[PDB]
Amino acid sequence: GLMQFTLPVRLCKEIELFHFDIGPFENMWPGIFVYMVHRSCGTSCFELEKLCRFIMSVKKNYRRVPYHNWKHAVTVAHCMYAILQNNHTLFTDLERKGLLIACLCHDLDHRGFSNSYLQKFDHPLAALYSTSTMEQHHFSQTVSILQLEGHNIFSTLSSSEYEQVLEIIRKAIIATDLALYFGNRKQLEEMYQTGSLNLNNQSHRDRVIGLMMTACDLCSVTKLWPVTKLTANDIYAEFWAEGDEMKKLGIQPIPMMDRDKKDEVPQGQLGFYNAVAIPCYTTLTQILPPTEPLLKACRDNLSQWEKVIRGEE
Ligand SMILES: CC(C)(O)CNC(=O)c1ccncc1NC(=O)c1nc(C2CC2)ccc1Nc1cncnc1
Ligand SMILES: [Mg+2]
Ligand SMILES: [Zn+2]
Repeated sequence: GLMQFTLPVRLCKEIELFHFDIGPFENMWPGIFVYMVHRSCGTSCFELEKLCRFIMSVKKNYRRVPYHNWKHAVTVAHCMYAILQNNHTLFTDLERKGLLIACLCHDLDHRGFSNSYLQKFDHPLAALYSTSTMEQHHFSQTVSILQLEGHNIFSTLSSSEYEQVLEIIRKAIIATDLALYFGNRKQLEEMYQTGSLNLNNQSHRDRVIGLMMTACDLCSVTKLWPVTKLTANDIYAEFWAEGDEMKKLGIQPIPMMDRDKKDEVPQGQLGFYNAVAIPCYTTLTQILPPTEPLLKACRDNLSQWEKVIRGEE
């Protein structure tokens, strides 16, 4: 109980910043995660023995894909930490526990292929889950690992708190389906601009947690340029493999996913920053003002891609 996790000084300072990069040392990530739970939630939230075996079983069920991997899970969880640490008073005790675990688990057992390709491939998971195919699967893996012996990190919760948190996690994980993001933001946009946003209305919280989950999931666009630049290489590696698999089904893939169309990437990034990222982090800064850095970082990276197009790199 009186065992605290501590980090080297540079990490200890930088980890409180939105643009922290978790680093290339795999074996440091679990201690980084547990140090954030401890500071975001409390030392007493989770039995440390049960928490560690949950973290290690989650790590095990992430695959060796270029992007949707163990480092993405921990990277996204840290972005949720930064948001919770800069909005101290706005969240209950169950939301702080549920959301840090939701993010670590959000891409559990990703194969490196979108819901589109599962549907076109006719993968069994597309028969079982007709919308948010991957995302409902991710939740199912999270509940599986929660029910392995020695893995029930929530064992001290009541029947009803247990059900409240798994419900937080389910909605939290479903929201990471970007197809749901566009509508969800446009409803928060309106609500905020008519001034009907009510953080005591449970259906309004759900929407806001949803807008956070999108923000945290895309947070590699909100890092320093050399980190965002090199993370783009990893995300496109996945897109291009899926493009190749699309061609194998006899379907010309969209340009994003065609590796013969890498010339279009800088322009493709612009549309993404304009169509998705800048709006996500705009509406989040309107709802949670202390999250403004994520917008600024996003804007800086948009400006770096314009400099790639203008042949300045
Ligand atoms: C609506 C639609 C087509 O589904 C969304 N459209 C695109 O995703 C889209 C379109 C064109 N070109 C790239 C696209 N997508 C991305 O670039 C991207 N996507 C994701 C999540 C799967 C989505 C996360 C990060 C991303 N970029 C990035 C990541 N890390 C560092 N730098 C940049
Ligand atoms: Mg996902
Ligand atoms: Zn993700």
